[PDB]
This record gives sequence, C-alpha cells and structure tokens, in this order.
Amino acid sequence: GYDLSASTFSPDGRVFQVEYAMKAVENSSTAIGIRCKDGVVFGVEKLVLSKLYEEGSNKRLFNVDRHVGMAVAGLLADARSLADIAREEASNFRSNFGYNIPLKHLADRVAMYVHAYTLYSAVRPFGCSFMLGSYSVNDGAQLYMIDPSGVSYGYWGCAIGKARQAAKTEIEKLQMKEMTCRDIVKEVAKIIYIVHDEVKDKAFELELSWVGELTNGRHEIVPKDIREEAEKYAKESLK
Amino acid sequence: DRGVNTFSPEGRLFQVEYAIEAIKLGSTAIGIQTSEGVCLAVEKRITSPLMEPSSIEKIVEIDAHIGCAMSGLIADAKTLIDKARVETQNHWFTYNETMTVESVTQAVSNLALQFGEEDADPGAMSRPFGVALLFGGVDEKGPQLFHMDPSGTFVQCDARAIGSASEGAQSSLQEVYHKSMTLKEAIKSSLIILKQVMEEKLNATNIELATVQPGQNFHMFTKEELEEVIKDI
Amino acid sequence: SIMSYNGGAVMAMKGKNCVAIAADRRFGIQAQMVTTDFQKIFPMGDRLYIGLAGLATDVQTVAQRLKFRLNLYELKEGRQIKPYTLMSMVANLLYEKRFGPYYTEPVIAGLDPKTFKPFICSLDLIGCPMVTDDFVVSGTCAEQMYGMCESLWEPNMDPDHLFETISQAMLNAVDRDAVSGMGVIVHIIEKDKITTRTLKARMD
Amino acid sequence: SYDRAITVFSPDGHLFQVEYAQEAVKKGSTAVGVRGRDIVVLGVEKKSVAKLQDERTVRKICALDDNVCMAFAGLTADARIVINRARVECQSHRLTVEDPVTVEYITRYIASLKQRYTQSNGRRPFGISALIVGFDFDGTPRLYQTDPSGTYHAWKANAIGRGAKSVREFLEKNYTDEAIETDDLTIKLVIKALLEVVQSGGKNIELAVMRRDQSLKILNPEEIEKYVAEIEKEKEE
Amino acid sequence: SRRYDSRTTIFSPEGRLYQVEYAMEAIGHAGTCLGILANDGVLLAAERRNIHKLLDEVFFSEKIYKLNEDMACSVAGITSDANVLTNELRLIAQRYLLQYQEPIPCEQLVTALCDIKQAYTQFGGKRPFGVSLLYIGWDKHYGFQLYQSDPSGNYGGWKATCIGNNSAAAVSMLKQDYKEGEMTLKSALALAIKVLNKTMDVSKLSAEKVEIATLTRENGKTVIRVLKQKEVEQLIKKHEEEEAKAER
Amino acid sequence: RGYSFSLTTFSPSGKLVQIEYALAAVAGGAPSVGIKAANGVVLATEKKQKSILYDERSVHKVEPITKHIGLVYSGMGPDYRVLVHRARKLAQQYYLVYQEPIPTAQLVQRVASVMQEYTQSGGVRPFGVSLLICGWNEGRPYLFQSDPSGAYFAWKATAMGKNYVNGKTFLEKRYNEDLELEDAIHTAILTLKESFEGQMTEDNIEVGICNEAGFRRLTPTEVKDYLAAI
Amino acid sequence: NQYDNDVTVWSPQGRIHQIEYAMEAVKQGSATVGLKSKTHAVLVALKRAQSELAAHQKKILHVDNHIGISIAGLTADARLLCNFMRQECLDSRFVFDRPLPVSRLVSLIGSKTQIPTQRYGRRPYGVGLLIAGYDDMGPHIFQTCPSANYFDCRAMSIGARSQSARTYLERHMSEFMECNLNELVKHGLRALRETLPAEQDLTTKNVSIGIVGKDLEFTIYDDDDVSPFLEGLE
Amino acid sequence: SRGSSAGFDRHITIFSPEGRLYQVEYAFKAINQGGLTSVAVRGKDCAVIVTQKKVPDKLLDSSTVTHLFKITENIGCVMTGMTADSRSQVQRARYEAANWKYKYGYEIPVDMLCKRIADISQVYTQNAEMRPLGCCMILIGIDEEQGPQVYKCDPAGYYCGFKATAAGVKQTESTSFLEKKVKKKFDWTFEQTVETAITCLSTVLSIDFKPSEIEVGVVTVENPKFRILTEAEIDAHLVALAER
Ligand SMILES: [Cl-]
Ligand SMILES: [Cl-]
Ligand SMILES: [Cl-]
Ligand SMILES: [Cl-]
Ligand SMILES: [Cl-]
Ligand SMILES: [Cl-]
Ligand SMILES: [Cl-]
Ligand SMILES: [Cl-]
Ligand SMILES: [Cl-]
Ligand SMILES: [Cl-]
Ligand SMILES: [Cl-]
Ligand SMILES: [Cl-]
Ligand SMILES: [Cl-]
Ligand SMILES: [Cl-]
Ligand SMILES: [Cl-]
Ligand SMILES: [Cl-]
Ligand SMILES: [Cl-]
Ligand SMILES: [K+]
Ligand SMILES: [Mg+2]
Ligand SMILES: [Mg+2]
Repeated sequence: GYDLSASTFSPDGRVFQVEYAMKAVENSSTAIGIRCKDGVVFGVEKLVLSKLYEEGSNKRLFNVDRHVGMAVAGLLADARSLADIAREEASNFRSNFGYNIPLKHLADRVAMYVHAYTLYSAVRPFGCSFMLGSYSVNDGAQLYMIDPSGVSYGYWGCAIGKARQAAKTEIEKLQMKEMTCRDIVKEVAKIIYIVHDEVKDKAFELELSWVGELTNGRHEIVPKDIREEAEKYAKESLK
Repeated sequence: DRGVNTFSPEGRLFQVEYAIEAIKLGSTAIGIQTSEGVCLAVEKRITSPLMEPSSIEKIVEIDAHIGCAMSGLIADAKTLIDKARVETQNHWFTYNETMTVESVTQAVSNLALQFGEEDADPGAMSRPFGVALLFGGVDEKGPQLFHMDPSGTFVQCDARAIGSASEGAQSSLQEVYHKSMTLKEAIKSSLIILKQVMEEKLNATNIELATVQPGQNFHMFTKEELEEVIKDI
Repeated sequence: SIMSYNGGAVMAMKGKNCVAIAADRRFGIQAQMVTTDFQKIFPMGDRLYIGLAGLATDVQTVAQRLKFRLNLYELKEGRQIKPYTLMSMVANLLYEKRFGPYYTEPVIAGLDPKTFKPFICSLDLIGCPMVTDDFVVSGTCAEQMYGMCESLWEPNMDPDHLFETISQAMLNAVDRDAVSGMGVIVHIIEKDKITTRTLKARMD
Repeated sequence: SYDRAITVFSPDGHLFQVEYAQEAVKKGSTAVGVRGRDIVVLGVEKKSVAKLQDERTVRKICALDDNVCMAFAGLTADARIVINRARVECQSHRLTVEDPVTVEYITRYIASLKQRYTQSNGRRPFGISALIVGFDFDGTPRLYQTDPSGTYHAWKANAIGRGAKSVREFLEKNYTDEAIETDDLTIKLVIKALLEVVQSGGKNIELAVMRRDQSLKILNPEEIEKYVAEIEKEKEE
Repeated sequence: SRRYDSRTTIFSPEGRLYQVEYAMEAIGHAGTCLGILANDGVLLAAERRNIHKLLDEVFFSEKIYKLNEDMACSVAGITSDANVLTNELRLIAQRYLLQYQEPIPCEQLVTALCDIKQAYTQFGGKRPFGVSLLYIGWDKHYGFQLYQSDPSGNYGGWKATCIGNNSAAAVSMLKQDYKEGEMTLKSALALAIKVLNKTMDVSKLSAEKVEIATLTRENGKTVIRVLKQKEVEQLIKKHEEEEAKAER
Repeated sequence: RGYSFSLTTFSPSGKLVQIEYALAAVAGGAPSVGIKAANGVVLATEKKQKSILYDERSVHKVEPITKHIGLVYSGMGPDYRVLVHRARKLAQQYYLVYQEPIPTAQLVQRVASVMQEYTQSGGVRPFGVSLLICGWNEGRPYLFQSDPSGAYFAWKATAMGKNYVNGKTFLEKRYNEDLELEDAIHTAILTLKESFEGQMTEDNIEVGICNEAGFRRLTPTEVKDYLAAI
Repeated sequence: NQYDNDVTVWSPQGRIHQIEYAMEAVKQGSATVGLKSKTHAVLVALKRAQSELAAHQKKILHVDNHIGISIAGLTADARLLCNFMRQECLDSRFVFDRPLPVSRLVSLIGSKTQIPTQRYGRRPYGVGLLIAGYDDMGPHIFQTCPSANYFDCRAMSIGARSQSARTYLERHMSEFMECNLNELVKHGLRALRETLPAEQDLTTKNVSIGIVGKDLEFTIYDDDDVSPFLEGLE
Repeated sequence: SRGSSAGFDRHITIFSPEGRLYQVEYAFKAINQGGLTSVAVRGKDCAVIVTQKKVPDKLLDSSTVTHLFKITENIGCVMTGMTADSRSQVQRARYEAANWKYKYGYEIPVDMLCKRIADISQVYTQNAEMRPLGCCMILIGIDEEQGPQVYKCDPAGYYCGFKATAAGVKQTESTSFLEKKVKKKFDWTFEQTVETAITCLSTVLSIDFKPSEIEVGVVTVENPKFRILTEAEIDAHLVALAER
C-alpha cells in the first residue's frame, strides 16, 4: 500500500497522500477570484447545511493583512489554520522589515509552509486550496492561488472547488483587464449562480470580498447593498 | 495493530474500552452513602492460605475524611491513590481547609486520558489505568460517595458496586437502598450482598470494611469489629 | 595569590642523552607545613615524567585526569606516547578550562620512546606550551630558580653533572623561598634506567 | 529517543507484555521462601550445575541492605537491574530517615518500579518475580513477593519459578507452627520443599538464612548436605 | 512510525527476546574462542578469520583486546559491535581508576558492560550488540579470573569455557580434560591446542589460523602477551608429537 | 522528529540483512583497486563515466583526507561523500588535540566507528560503500578497507566493486612484498583492465598514490603516461 | 480500513476517518440544546444516569461570568477543553481587564483543536460543545466539533436523537428573538423533550439548565432549581 | 535479485536485496510527472539554460510561470520536476549561498553550491522518515579560473559538472543529440551555445518554438550576472535559426 504516507513515493513517482488532500478541496463548493483593472474580487458559493446557522457562519473569506484577502476551499479547519499562518507571516514581515508584505512574497512563504506538510509520515497535507488577493498603487492588482502540494502561481482569474472547470469557462468570457471591481462583483455573483447546482444542494449564501483602488488598498467585505444588487443581477441573468 | 489514541467507528478509544474490561477481573467492592456516613466494603479474594490477608489492601485512607475502595488491576491504583493523597495535602497546605470528596475525585480523574506516544516527555503513560475507584467521605456537603472509571468519567452515587460481580451486586443495591437508610443498615446490607456474590464463604479475614461519618474519621474495621457485624448475617 | 597558597617548585633540565626533573616536597597551607613527602612529579611512561607546581588540589586532579586520557590514548594507539604529543595532550586539557582554569603550571621531562632524544617543556595554567633546549622552571620561587639555572646550566652534561647542577639549582633556589622546600626529590632519566634521589636539605 | 507504547491493553483487558514477562518467570529456577518464628529462609534451585562454572558468580540470592535480602526467578540480567536500583534506594531511605528500610518499604518500592515499566513508553516489563525477606526494627520477620505487574503481597511461605504450583501445594500442607518451631526445622522445610522439584537432588539447592539482627549467612555445600541426609534418613521410619 | 518499527525490545509469547536469541545465532557462526584458567595465569585462544593470503598484518592481534593494565578480552560475533564494546570497557575501567585510584576488579568491569547490553534489550528500540566476550584478568580480590558475557547482558565466571563455532563440542572436551586446582599455564596451553584442533574440523591446524594470549603475574605486575608464531607452531608440534604416543 | 528504532535487525539465522544488502550495493559499484608497494601505496578506480558530456575533472573519486592520507570507494557515491567529509573532520579534531597528523589506522578506526553507528542507530540505513584508505606514517605505507558493517581490514592488495573476486585472484598471482610503487601503479591499472569494458583513457580512470612525500592524485598527463604501456 | 487508524491518513475520497469516528463520540452523548433571544443565551441538557442510584452526569460547565458550555462526548476531553477555555478567559481579563469576546474564544478552540488532527500519533478531541455567551455583540450560541470546525448558531442541538430537537428548533426559531427568558427556556426544554422515548419525561433528576444574558451572569440550575422552569410546560 | 523485494524496501529508503533504493528510483520518475524538459550548454564564453514554458490555462499570469531562478546575482538555475519541491530546493540554495558569502567573504563557487544541495539530498536517501524531493537542479555561473560552468544534482544526491546536459522527459534524447554534436566540434567544445540549446530542445520535442513557449537564461565571461532573456531577445534567436 503505496498511499498511506506523504513520505512514500508510489512506483510511478506520485505522492498519493497529497492527491487525496486535493480531492478534499475538489469536494468542496466553489470559490472564485478575479483580477481586474483596479483590484481583485472574491466570491464563494457558501453551502448552508442547516437553517439553524447564522448568516455569516463558516466564512470562507478572511483578512490576512490589512491589504490582503484570502479565499478558501476544502477542509475549513485546515483553511483557518492556514489563515493564521499567513497572518503571522505578514505580521513578522512588518516587524522585521518595517513595511507591508508584498503579496507575491506572502504567497511564496505560506506555500513553503504548505509544502513542508507534504514530505513526512509525521504530519499530513493540508486539505485546502486558497487564493490571496491584494492591490496597491505600486504593485497593482495581484491574485495568487496555492494548492495542497504547495504550488503557488499568479492568475487573472481562478477557481477552486467542485465546479472549478465550469467557473473557469465563464471567467474566460470576461475581458477582466479592462473592467473595474464595481463591474466585476456582479460578474462574480453571476458565475457562482451559473455553477451552483440548485437540484443537488439547495441553499447557499453568496460571500463577497474585494481589495482595490476603490477600497484604498484595504481588503474588505463587499457592502451589503452592493452584494444584494449583484445577487439580483445574477439571479435575473439566470432566468 | 494501531495506536493507543485510535478511535473505533463507534467513537470510543479502544484502549479505554479495554481498560474498562480489565475492571471486570477485579474483586467486588461496594459503596453506600447514607445521611449518617458512608461505608466501603470489598472482597479480598484470598488465593492461598499461605498469603497474609492483612497485606491485601483494597480500601485505603486518602485523608481523615476520605477513603477509597478499588477494583481492577490493583498495581495501577497506587499512583492514583498517591495522587489523591498529595492533592488533598496540597489543598490543605494552600487553603488551610479540607478538600471536598468531589474535588479529590475530579483531580484524580484528570489523569485519565493522559497517555500516548508522541506529544509528551521521554517516557510518559503508554496506556490508561485498569482501575475503577469508589471515593467515600464526608465534607461540608455531608457524606459522599463518588465513582470513577478509566474514561475519566466520575459521578456521585447513592450506592454502587464495582468489579466482577457488580451486575448482580448493583441489582441488590437498587432493592435494599433507601435515602433514609441508617449507616448500620448499610453496613449489614453490603456484607449480605458481598456474601451472595463471593465465590468463597464470607468471614472476618477475606473482606475489608471501612466507614467515614460526620462525627468521626476514616475508620477501618478490625477483625473483632467485623465478627460482631458478621453475626447477624 | 592562588598559586602561592600551597607553595612549591618544580624544574626540569636537559643533558646529553638524559633529562632531569626535580621538585620540593612540602605540602603546606599558607604558613603551615602539613606534610613533607608530598608528590609533585608523576610518571607518564617509562621515560616520561610530568611535574606540577601550584594549587595542590589541581596538581592531583590534573595528574589524575591526564593519566585517564593517556591510558586511553595508549590502549587505542599502538604505543607509548611521545613527549611532544604528551605536551599537546596537556595543553588541550588545560585550555578546555580557559575561563576557569586549573591553577597548576606543569613541566615535562622525558626521552622519546623510540629515539631516546631528550625533551623538556613547560606550560602555563591555560596550556600555552613552551619547549626549550636547556631548562624550565615553575613555582613560587621561579626567579630564584631562573637565577640558579642561568648561572649553572651548560650544554651536553653527563648524568652525574646534570644531577649535581639540577640539585644545586633546586636547593639554593628553594632556600630563598619561605613556602618551598622541606626536601627535594630528583629523577634522572636515561635510556637504560631511572635514578631517583632525595637530597639532604634544609627543613625550615 | 524511543517512545513506542509497548505495554498496551488488548481486548478483554489483558496486558500481553506483562503476561509474557510472567511466562519468563515460570521458566526460571525454582525459588522458595519461608518465614520462621525468629528466622527467614530462602532456597533456590540449580540452575545449570556445570563443573567448570565458578559457583560464587551466579547466585540468585542477594543482599539489598544489612537487614533485607532477596531471591528472584526469571531473566537474571533483568533481576540485576532491579537489585541495584533497590540497593541504591535502601541507602536513600537511610540517608533521609536514618532508619533502615522496612521490608515492606523496599518491597513497595520494587513493586512500583515494576509497575512503572508496565505503563511507560519505550520499555518492556521486567521478567522477574522476587521473594524479599528480612526483619523490621521491632524484630518482626517478613516475607514478601513481587511479580512483573507490580503486584505484591506478604506470605507465610511461597515459591516462584518452575514448579511453583506444586511447591506451593506442598507448603500449604506442610507449613505449621510445628514445622517452624525451631531454626533447623524451618531450614529443613525449605529443603524438603525444593527436594520435591529439584531434578538431581541436591546437589543443586542454594540456601541462605537471615536471623534477627544477625545478617545474611549463605550455607555451603558441606552444611547443606548435612541437612539433606538428616531429613532423607528421617523419611524411612 | 508504528508500521515500520520492528520492535526489537519486546517480549514474545513465551517470555522470549527474539533479537537476543537471533544475535546468539550470529555468535555461534563466528570464530571459535576459548578461555582457560590456571594456577599461574589465564589464557585466551581464538580462531582467526582474517586468513586470506593478501592480508597485511599490522596490529598485534585480530580479536585479543587489552582492556587496562590487568585485563584483556576476546570476542565472537559482529566485529564492529565488538569494537564499540571494547572501547566502552576501556572507558569504564579508566572511570573507575580516576575515582578510586586503583584498578577496577574484573567482575565489576564485566557487570558494568553487561548493564549496557541489558538496557539494549529492555528499552530504546535498537538491535542488540552481536557479541559474546571472554574476559581474562587478575585482581587483588579473587586473583586470576575468567568471565564470559553474551548479548542478553548475562555473564558468568568460568574455569574454562568456549564461545563461537563448535562451542558445545569444545566445552565437552574441556569438561573431560580440565583438572580443577591442578592446571598450569603450560598444561592449559596444551589443552587449548587440543581443543582447537578438534573444533576447527575444516581443516588442518596452523599457527597462521590461531591467536593465543596469556596473562600472568611477574614481580607484582600483570603481564599480558600475545604469543609469537614461532611459539604457536612449537605448541602445535608438541601436540602432534603427543598423539604419536597415543596408542603405544 | 525522526525514527528512533533500528532499521537493521537480526534475522532468525543471525544475519543483519541490511548490511548484506549494503554489501550488494558495493559489489555492484565500479571497480576499485589498492596495492601496497614497499615504498608506497596506489589506489585506482574506474569511472562509470558514460557521455563525453561529463566534465571528468568536476568530481573525484580518489580524495585527500590529510596531506598523508587518501581514500577511494566502491558503491554509492553520495554515501561516500558523507564519509569523506567526516574523515576529514575527524583528522582535524585529532590534529588539534595531538599536534601530530592522525595515524592511518587511527583514522580508519574512527571512520569505521561511524559506519557501525549507521547499522544500529535510529531510522537510518547503513552506508552502501566500502572504502579503501591509504596512508604513510611511522616511516611505512598502510592500506585499509572499511566495509558497511564498520569492519575494517589491513591489506597488502585488494579489489572491490564489480568483478572483485577475479580482481583479487589476479592480484594474488601478481603481487610481491618487495615491489616498487611505479611497478605497483602499472599492476593496479592492469587489474582494472581485467574487468574494464570500453577502452581506457586517462579521463575514465583515476589514480592516487601515497608515499613519504604524502598523498596525491595523479594528473591526467601522468595517467596518460602509465596507460601508453597498457 | 488501511485508511481508518491514523488521523494523518487521508482516504482516497478526501476524508479522514479518525475525525469522522471522533464525531460519533458526540452523536452518542445525551442530547443538549442551545438557543438565544435578543437578550439571553440558554443551554438545556439531559443528564444520563448510570444506574437508578447514580446522581446523573454534569452536562453544563461554568467558563467565565459571561460564558458557559454544554458538553457531548468524552467527558475527560470536555474538561480539558473547558480548562483551556477558562484559562483563555482569565488571560484576557488579566491582560485587558475586560471579558474575552465569545467569537474570539471560539476561534481559539478551533485553532487549538485542529492541531492534533494533523500530527501522527495524536487524535481529535472526542467532544462537541454548545457555548452560551454574552458580550458587546449580544447573546451567542456557538457549536464546536471534533473536526475543529465551529458554527455560529441561532439555535442548535447535538447528541443522541438531536435531529428531533433540531427540527423543533427550526419550526419555532422565528419566535426566539422576541421571547422573554421564560418563553425561551420553555422552548429549549420542549426541543430537548423531543429527543426522549415516548414513555419518558423531563424531571428534576435529568434536566440541567444554563443561562446568561444582559442582566445575568452565567448560572447553572439543577435538581430542585429546575422545577420553576418545568412547571407550566402547559 | 532482478527486481526482488523484502519488507518495506519499496516504501522507505532501506536497501533491496540487490542493494537498490526503490524510493530514490521513484523520485526520478516523479521528475517526469511535470511533462517538461530542460537543456543546459556551456561554451568558452557563456553558459545557457533553456526550458519549456507551458501555459495551458489562458487565465494564468504567465509572468509568474517560470522554472528559471536567480540564486545569487551570479548564479542561475533551472529546475525540473515537482514544482513545490523545486521551490524549496531553490530557497535552500539561496540560503546556502548567502550564508557562504557571510562566513567566507566571497561568492560560493557553482560546484560547491551544487555539492551542498546534493549532500542535503543525500540525507533524504539514508534517513527513513522523509521522502526525497522529486526534482532536479541545474546551476550555471562563471568561475574566474575555469570559465562558464554547468552543474546538475539529482534526488539520489549525485552531482557532476558538464559540457552540456538535460533533465526531464526527453533527457536521454537530449543527451544523445548533445553527444553527437560535441564529437563533431574541435576540442570537444560547444561554440554556438544558445543555438545548440534551443535546437536540441526543439529536435527532441519536435516543436519549432514561439518565443513565449521557452525561457532562456545566461551567464557570460563578460557579463557574469545571471540574465533572463526577454521574449523579443528569444525571438531574435528563433529567427536567426529559421533562416539558414
Ligand atoms: Cl480545486
Ligand atoms: Cl465494574
Ligand atoms: Cl578530564
Ligand atoms: Cl524508574
Ligand atoms: Cl512463578
Ligand atoms: Cl590501566
Ligand atoms: Cl587500571
Ligand atoms: Cl520512533
Ligand atoms: Cl568534504
Ligand atoms: Cl593533518
Ligand atoms: Cl590531490
Ligand atoms: Cl454526553
Ligand atoms: Cl467518556
Ligand atoms: Cl464538521
Ligand atoms: Cl449530534
Ligand atoms: Cl554577506
Ligand atoms: Cl556549437
Ligand atoms: K527517506
Ligand atoms: Mg624554602
Ligand atoms: Mg620555617
């Protein structure tokens, strides 16, 4: 049995324990990020498993620094712990070097930490993928995505979870380089509604956050009224 | 073979369930709580006439106001008993007051699931304790009897048997117990029940009995005091 | 001064194909003599001796611990240690205590176990080695000892002349030091024999 | 450092490593202890004979302190570790209480050492039982037994090791006030008890006595075969 | 990781320690090694395995080790393991000498090492050392002594014994020929050769194929010496001459 | 944290199979040869060097430990590098204490001791290498072999790696006690020719020598010269 | 099977069986219910009694003046977690001189309980909690699981037959926000009563109640102190 | 023997009965999981690294997709194999080099850096609790005495310096192409080093590249600082090759 430890290659050179962790992410509902002219917008299909839960419970969008948002899919406790790692890294960076961590460098650091959990019998890989988004006048808009193996790349648009491919094909239809965050939120809401399987899982909440010129480089929840306008646009577009 | 901290599909730790089974290999012990005090009684289980019966101790003093009866793997009980003793003395040292029966039982029970092979110091506990305990005493809540098993679960009982014949003994306890029962009745009741459940004929050397009363410190019955109680039974 | 607490003196001296090493015999605590046969020169081999002056407790500890190291060396290597290698062993041992030293300053005298060439050296309390071709001295009367050695020593002395010189150097040096003396012992080391003598000496 | 849990529970509440340690004890040479009126006696079997052996170097009877000694059965290398740990402890007790240990104190200590090695990571249990004998400050004679689990009890007489079942049966029928009324008879009771199991009697019974205040005497083969004959000829009658 | 741990320090169901037993099988295949006590001394005689023609012969022996001034040993089993143990024996003996300023009594050295071996069977999850040792020595408490220890951490004193290949056979021959209280170093030497001759039954006994060391007392000092090959040949000669008498 | 149990253990017949298997890695390695002459020692080895694309001078199999001691191996190269580094470090630790270069035999003992650790210590496999170690001290040449068990032996001449058994019998019918070093170098290269396959250039063998002057690798141009006869 | 003994072993479907198994410890505990209004947070719990002569296990524990918990699962793990929560609360009052916000404490439980789910030879916590709290953001009911996930709830039930309690709670949750304290506890008790076999009823021996709100520190009601609340379930 | 197995010799780095380390073998297979090939060639004046650049997804920021890394100002690297493993090895190399400079006062030689990474990889082949990294590192730099340098180290902890080398799926084919070419050349030495690298890669893959489908990095005796070619720069080479 070649698939019980992250410290064992299979005879074909695979690490099944990392692949299995990836399957946990691909069972999760869908998260998307889109980079545009003046920032980055995140959206999450947030399945409601009980009507007894408060609206806002089990957030999948996190502030990891004042200028950096994180959007997650997969095992949520693993994702939160990673948000804590990312936070700590951003904090330590500021204490040591005296300025806000560059997004790319934060993505690389956290990805190496994820990577460290893919080498050993002593620990298991994280069952999560996540996106990091930021904006500043100096660096522009940046959107990175990290998976359970610890690979980290930059994107114009990205999706993770179980309708990943369907989401991407819709994202590809946007000329996001020429769009603002205010336009893109509506398109994010639209795509979540398109890929949502309303027969198989009934109820969901749309979760929206952004970072861009319009928020002054701060990662913030999309305001309630803009979210509701976006949902209404998405739902009516589905017709 | 699997690790000592493995859950079964029913949500129990195999090691703890197995430690609970080891309790069934112990001699029967009985605790009864009355408004006049608590009694503890235990089958010694003499295996040879050459063995000294007084060297079997399955009832011990924790402090003046608290005794403890044990069943299961008796060697495992020693560190639990010592922990209880040290804790009550620490409480006395720090607070200048006696520790409640409940609090002692609680402190001991926090040792319960502290086993495992890669969180802890170079050779910590490899397994749970194969022991059940009855703590009987008197504190300001009045007389009190508490039971504890290898899960760390502990609870107050009005009357309770543990060990091999405890189903059996517990039935007979439901039958005879009443809230207004006297201590002398409880003493007689528990020796009648031990007499039923023991393989050997009950006498004044193959059992022990102790009491704690609001009046009076932990008291182990002498051969002579046991014989007087055995006459009726 | 920590090194004058017990007092004492050692020296070694080179001759043709022989060496000599000598020591006073007093063990005292400040003014008080306690014993007059206290050992300060210790064999480290058939033809290799170490003499230690300084604090009596450290004389004994360094001698014992050096012996520990030497026995293991010899069992493990093929062979009897060379004089120069003993010096290095001692240096290393003393320097390990660089920031809390043993208060002893040894001299070594011997013949190479294969070549029989004469060797002498001394070391300070932290293990600085000093080899010479003439003599070395260590103890509470070093200045006295240097005066006698500089004035009397000559190259290529035979065993009898070496014996007389080291003896006169010792006796007259310690007789100007209150806390050294109560006897003098001398070992003459040759290829074929060791000669050990105690000297007629002042006992005040 | 090695932290594997070695002694663990099995279904039904068994500790298999402890049971297996107990099997090691059952294969050891037979050891016997009898508490007399003012004497205590330990006797032990064999183990190998062998003419070329230096007899001195393999004894299974051991002083712990002036007033306490022990015999063991089982893994001899394990026994040595226990014995030395107990010897150290007797000196700590003396250090901090300025009395010798009671026999019960040192038994209690050995037992709890053994129990710890059934509940600590990285270690197997000790494969020995011990018969521990001596006298308390007030002259009371004592015989205790420990086993690999850490359980311990006091005994009037007992046996451990191979054929302990049958030797214990014999002691049960033969341990009376009469059989221990005197020192010679107490010693004879140990020998008779061994002579029941000891292959080529005997020959290979080692034997030692402790008297009140008087410290461990080992009997020598000349002194033993005196008792052997003195009992073998009494059983003809 | 529990899957890969072979559990070298646990009991089997009969109260056995398999790694110790298995190590004892390793030893049984190693070079034969015997020890004989006499009135005027003690000896070790060992089969050499380093016998290939192209070997270079650089130390004073192959399997005889000096431990301190008054003691030596020989070994049968894994050689590298024996090097660790003999190094530890030397350390212990010097620790004792440091502390007490007198040599370690023989049995005390043996016991100290056997406690290390015992530990390796009880905790640590490591393979035991694949070595049995014969120890010869003199001390002021029991004079000339011979000890044997094995991977269980067990030891004993012996007047004559053998470890390694064909031990059981060697010990039978010793049982039969050894005179308790009446042996000299000269007669023990004769017996040693007699024993090796029978137990190296593959094949015809040569000085190049054995090593003998003796331990004696001269002028209050212990002398430990490995016999030169001339002396070993002479002893082999004398044993063959002796069998010439054997019938008439 | 690391595995604390031994990965080498005794089998039911008394064998340490991991060490046997390490020996099989050695037997499958490229051939190495060592000859002790009267006035020196030669070590020679084959480069398992495919491709002309290799820079043959970029890594060496014949390596100096000290001015007076050198090494070669058969088996796994990366394991060898571990032991080269440790040997060098051990030699320096000795020199700092004793102020005398480490005797070849003392160095071999300490290196072999390290190899023994890897047969017993937690969570590691033995080294898949055997070393040949040469040196000069006490006015005299030394050739030693150290195997994966931590066993070591002094040789007059030997071979290791592929075809070593034949290599050994080839040396047996060819070595004499009174042989000079320049002659010994020739017989070392002939011994590699026995089991070569490929045609020998000075770029695909390596040769090291050890005499009173110290240890050094022969240069390509020097190896070229010895190869012209062979 | 090969995938179910270690919390570090992912299965081929992207599950961790050890965590699922730890969750069964909570499903087999006795039921407890948590709910809230605009002003109060309530916990109600059923106590399982071992025999007829046993008192009945404590289900409700004090954490701080503003926080209490109800437990389901391994009692020893419940106490270990309770002690952690107590300590975090004391630390916050020591350092800042104000109550630890309930959501922040719950975050700390998540982070703490996630750790052993990812290291070899460790195990999940076999306990689930309902957490009643009051702070600047009003009343709270949180739920924690052996998976280290947690949930912010309008109301919740865990333990054996809690699905009935959950259903009742969905049925009436639109009422809860505007309920007075007595109405709210009554609702809690009715939900809990849904978990019981048709025969059996809520009694002063088996019901335990915990309450916190705007005007009221976390208080536990047992035995005779529950009778006011049980009478006029009319 | 011939593919025999005992115990856990396919799961952890213990010896098989032939003396093999299967887990190390399998780490080499992991290098090919990525489906990419890299080539490196050295001449008298420069050393070059060329690799494939695959951007299958339109939605990637292709500026973030690279396998070329700067280790110091003067040492460049191409990585082949598992991406996250590769990144980790890059960080380690960067750390080893920075540390070298701090302790010793001069830049780490390329050979020493390659050796150090190889030695670190060796530990993963002898210790049982972690796996090897399923990646391969090729390093380039200028050495003052020896000229341009190309070094490679692998998951076994082997390393070597080269005239030219390759890694990944078409490693063997690249090795043959390059071998055939050096024999032809005088003093067995490449001269047209960027052209040879790109041609080798294009031959073994049968692609004929656009300037967005490869990456090129260089160090030169005149300009020892590691330089990554731009698209246009690469295009000028692709066009000069197209026309002969
Ligand atoms: Cl995904
Ligand atoms: Cl029970
Ligand atoms: Cl020291
Ligand atoms: Cl202990
Ligand atoms: Cl027994
Ligand atoms: Cl010595
Ligand atoms: Cl000694
Ligand atoms: Cl381990
Ligand atoms: Cl190196
Ligand atoms: Cl050097
Ligand atoms: Cl060189
Ligand atoms: Cl519960
Ligand atoms: Cl529980
Ligand atoms: Cl969950
Ligand atoms: Cl539930
Ligand atoms: Cl720097
Ligand atoms: Cl070219
Ligand atoms: K490995
Ligand atoms: Mg004077
Ligand atoms: Mg005077």
